[PDB]
Order: sequence, then C-alpha cells, then structure tokens
Amino acid sequence: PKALIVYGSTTGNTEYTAETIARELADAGYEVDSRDAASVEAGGLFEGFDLVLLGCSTWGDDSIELQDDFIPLFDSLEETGAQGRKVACFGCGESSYEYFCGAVDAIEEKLKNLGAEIVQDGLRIDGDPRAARDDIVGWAHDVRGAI
Ligand SMILES: Cc1cc2nc3c(=O)[nH]c(=O)nc-3n(C[C@H](O)[C@H](O)[C@H](O)COP(=O)(O)O)c2cc1C
Repeated sequence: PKALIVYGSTTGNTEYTAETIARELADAGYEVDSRDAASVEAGGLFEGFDLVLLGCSTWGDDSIELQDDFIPLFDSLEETGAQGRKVACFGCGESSYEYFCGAVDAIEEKLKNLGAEIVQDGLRIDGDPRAARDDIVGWAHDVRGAI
C-alpha cells in the first residue's frame, strides 16, 4: 500500500516521531511518502493513499494552538480528500499544559467530522519522543494491523 505521513514539528520531536513511524510502515512493505506540513498543499493532498498519518505538536496555552506549519493544512482539511480515508493522528507535547496534545484532538475531531475513518486513537507523546520509541513503534504496528 501507499501511506502518506505529514507533520508539523518545530523542535523536531514530532518529525522524529514521524520518521520512526515512516520506518516501521516501510519495513512492513508500504511505500511511505513523508512530508513536512510546511511543504504541502491541502487541495487533493490525500488523493491516492490507502493510509494517511497526520502529525502535529501543540503550542498555545489557554486554548488549543497548533504548530504554525500545520495551520493552513488544518484550515483546509475539507479539501484534502479525507472522506472515507483511513486516517490516524499523532503528536508530541507536555502533560502540564491544560490541553495535553490538544492539536491531536483538534485534528482527529475535524477529521471525524469530514467523514474519515480514524483507524486508531491518536498517539500523544509527552516529553522526549526518543524516550518513548517503543510506544511510537508499537502504535505504528497497531495502525498497520487495523487497516
Ligand atoms: C509556549 C508553549 C506552549 C506549549 N503548549 C503545549 C500544549 O498547550 N499542550 C501540549 O501537550 N504541549 C505544549 N507544549 C509542549 C510542546 O509542544 C513540546 O515541546 C512538544 O514536544 C514539542 O514537540 P515537537 O519537537 O515535535 O515540535 C508547549 C510548549 C511551549 C513553548
């Protein structure tokens, strides 16, 4: 199959997390197209993939704020082709914030509402992603299995 990973990451944690997910999926036979959000265009971005993995980190405080490069992508999520698309969502952040991995919640939320098939609950990394490598890998293994 073809899986599309797109991530918004500012200190490279979620990017690190995407790359490990990309590797797991590619080890299991998939063709994996991994792309930073800052380099993509929403209009038809999911066209042709069987699996779309979205990746974002959380900024902000009192309300949910998304990583700046992911914002135009989230604002045009209706134009990507999410309808019927097997999807799953991930993101790094810090549990001391009110909204722990809040962006993960706002994307899964917008997706569900656009008719996507959320194949697994999002992966919410707290702190250093390198300390949670088993979790990322395990979560990739589980998304592959469900689709
Ligand atoms: C100003 C500020 C606001 C933040 N807000 C949140 C938050 O609201 N929720 C959350 O889970 N983490 C929050 N974080 C945690 C960061 O997202 C955390 O560093 C995360 O790993 C960054 O992941 P990344 O290298 O993939 O970009 C915040 C950090 C800063 C500086």
